[PDB]
Amino acid sequence: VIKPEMKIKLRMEGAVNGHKFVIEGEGIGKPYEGTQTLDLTVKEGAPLPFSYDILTPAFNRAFTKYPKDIPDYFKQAFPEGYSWERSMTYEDQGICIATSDITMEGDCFFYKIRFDGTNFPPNGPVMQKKTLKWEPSTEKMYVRDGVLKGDVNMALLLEGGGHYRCDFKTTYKAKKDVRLPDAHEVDHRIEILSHDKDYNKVRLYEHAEARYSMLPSQ
Repeated sequence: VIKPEMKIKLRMEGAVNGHKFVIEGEGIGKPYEGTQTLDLTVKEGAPLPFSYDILTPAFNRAFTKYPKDIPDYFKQAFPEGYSWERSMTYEDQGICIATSDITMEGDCFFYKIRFDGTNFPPNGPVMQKKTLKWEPSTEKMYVRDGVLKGDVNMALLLEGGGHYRCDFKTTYKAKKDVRLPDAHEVDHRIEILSHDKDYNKVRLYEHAEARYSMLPSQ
């Protein structure tokens, strides 16, 4: 069902500190290698007055390299698909929440995404666009309420030095029952490969692989 190469189409709509926007995207990736590339285009609300980086993790764990001995919760969820719900709490009390509904048709994934953020300090790194990128991360996956949870300590590298921290909490909901995995980790590295000056057009890339702890047990 999930082919070695899968196309992507998405639409995001939302608001951040009052500013409304719409973004559409198209791309392609290799779900079994855990890699993907997206070309994103702002359709409404341009030019964005906030850091584009807060958006990028919202732009599909189907694109994750899973080893054989770990049930792949995400690929199992198709063709029916799945959704996720995510809260993103920044250390200066900025807060974002997002939802995505992910379906499938042929060799293409379709995302419908809602994104909302508020309470960002007007002179903070987000509203002043002082973020350079996300650090690579490790997301801890664990089961609760019969669905898969994901928690990851995220950090934005800042212009002029230092980091800006955010805690992600995600709930992944498959639309049909699947084999539930044991607790494990997912390494991430997301990064903007290119963009125009106002980030109206952005090329976005993620690499993800699932694994257990690399340390042995006594």
